[PDB]
Amino acid sequence: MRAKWAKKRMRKLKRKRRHMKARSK
Amino acid sequence: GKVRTKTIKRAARKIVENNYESLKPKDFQNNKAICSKRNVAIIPSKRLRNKVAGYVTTLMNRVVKGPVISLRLQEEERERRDNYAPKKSEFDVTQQMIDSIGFKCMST
RNA sequence: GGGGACGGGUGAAACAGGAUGAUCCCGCCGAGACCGCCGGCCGCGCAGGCGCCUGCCAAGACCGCCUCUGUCAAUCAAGGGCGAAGGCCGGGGGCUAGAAGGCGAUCAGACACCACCGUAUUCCCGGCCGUAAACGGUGCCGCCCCGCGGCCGGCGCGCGCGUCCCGCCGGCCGCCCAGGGAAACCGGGAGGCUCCGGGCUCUGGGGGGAGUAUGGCCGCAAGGCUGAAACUUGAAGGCAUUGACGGAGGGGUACCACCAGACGUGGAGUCUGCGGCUCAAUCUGACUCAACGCGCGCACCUCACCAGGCCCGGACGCGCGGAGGACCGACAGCCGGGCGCGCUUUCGCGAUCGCGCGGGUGGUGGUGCAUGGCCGCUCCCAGCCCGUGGCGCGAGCCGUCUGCUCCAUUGCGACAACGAGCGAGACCCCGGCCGCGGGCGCCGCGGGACGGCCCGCGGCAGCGGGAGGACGGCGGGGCGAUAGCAGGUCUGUGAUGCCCUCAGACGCCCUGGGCCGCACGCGCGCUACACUGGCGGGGCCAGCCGGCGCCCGCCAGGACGCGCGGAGCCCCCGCCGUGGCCGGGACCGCGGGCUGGAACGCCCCCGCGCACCAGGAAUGUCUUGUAGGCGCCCGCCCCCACCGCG
Repeated sequence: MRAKWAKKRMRKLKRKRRHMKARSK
Repeated sequence: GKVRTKTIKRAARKIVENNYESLKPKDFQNNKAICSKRNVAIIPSKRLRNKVAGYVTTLMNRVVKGPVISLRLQEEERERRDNYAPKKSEFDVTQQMIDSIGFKCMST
């Protein structure tokens, strides 16, 4: 399910991006 | 694999229809002479003639055994039935449906 | 408690379980899930959803109604509630299944699928989450709406009367005429709509970027809801049609497929072709089937290639030069395989021309990706199409068949098709049997054989046997559809586009070598690997279609003459006696000969005596006069074949 797997990669990047934002908050 | 082709079958069927009288049921050899007759058909080559006559033998045996190419020799009987009128007519000779119309057949 | 070696598992396996007695059987208990078969074009519900028993508690649509009320209605931002699963957070509980996690096979890897074990979870209770292909991918209320069927509930009419018949209302459905649509299909609407307007909410505006960034809110989180732009790009998409394809299904079918076999190759020497390479030159073209003893035998020639040379075979036409000469050879000596090739030299020629040009002319030079022609291949295929009509907006369908038989679109009985074709058949050559004619030579025309007959089983088409009959159901071949292929040949072609070469020619000759050079890998063949064999004698049997005598010589060969001729295998007797031997014949040392201008070709004799003692992984060919064994003919041929046509 490439659409499903693509939204899982987006969700992973969005988790890492929000976490990195928090380190520099 | 000896399946008589339409070319052999079409010619053979016409020959029985044209001259059912000339042909005989168990005789390929008589049929070959009738088929080879200059008047009956012009078959170029020996093989086609030999085969067409073989097909007439089977077809002739079949059209003598039963009406299996129309047979005028048998059409008269069919025509006799076509003109046949039973002398006593079976059908010339729900109950209240006639009473309903107004004229009562089998009144009462 | 029993009884005694496995058990699990799988596509096969393997791991974990077995004498601490498993699996298996029987009783017994505990624990938690879960409602089987009935169970659905059944139903209920606002969706999500909903199935054990006995209750208990509030509901809900529908129907029936001369019950009450009198517009109290509809659709809906914000706002509220509900919301499968998975997840979460507190409490339980805990069988099973089971993300993670671990193992065991597989595979190049497998860490994935399949097995085995197993945590979260699944189950309950209180919260949170707020999402699903949450779909019927179709908002809701309203009207009209064409018939035909089923099913569920309520009610009514009628009659024998039964859970009958016929309705009505509300649902749940199927098929459709109209209509609609780009179609697939909707038709209880996706109809009544380019002749477009009942009401009301929601969303969309080419494809990505991107549901991302950022801001807000919401959440315990996971995340939800809202939500860009810069920038990139000429397409993305829908539904149908035709082909190609499938590890999709259903028929078939073929030793170019397999059964059951055979005879093999690949392994060894050799022989031919190819790759690689070496080269002055090794002319090349062709690379799965469908390149590779192929493009019909390389002393020279061929011949395209090299190392050197010769000359015009620049025609015919315009201007110009030219009879004592335009053109055009030559003794000797030289130089040089050689050439009056050049030269020194002095001797001719005889208009047959020179010189430039306008233009030829040839070229086995290229490109078969400019081509004709031929030919390979799809295809040893059975398919290919037409006239009119039917169907669709069209691409396209129908005839051309999801039924049966063939070797076959071979037939048959069908069918919005109905008639035609082409291919297959038919045909034609060559047989094997029977007439007659003919005989300078067993050669000229006819028959016979048709699934005809029998016994079945069959609408049929046929088929399966049995025969009779030289002959049986396809003896063997020739021809071989349509649509194509960037298959191959310009090096067959007064085939041929176009460029190159053109007088020191890619013209044409002459010489000598090349293609046959071999560290190599491979394709087609041949001969072997012996006793089913060799070897020495003796018989002797052929077809395609073809002649010999005499003497000399070990043969090879040659001289002489002239009208004609013929295999192996096999059979009979001997020798060898399992030894690389008397298997096998490879190079080389001579020798004697042939065709030849010429070996660098072939032949024979006397030496020699190579590997191979039956070929690994792989694959090929093949069904009656068949495979194979065994020779002969013919092709290209100066000589030559292990090759091909036979």
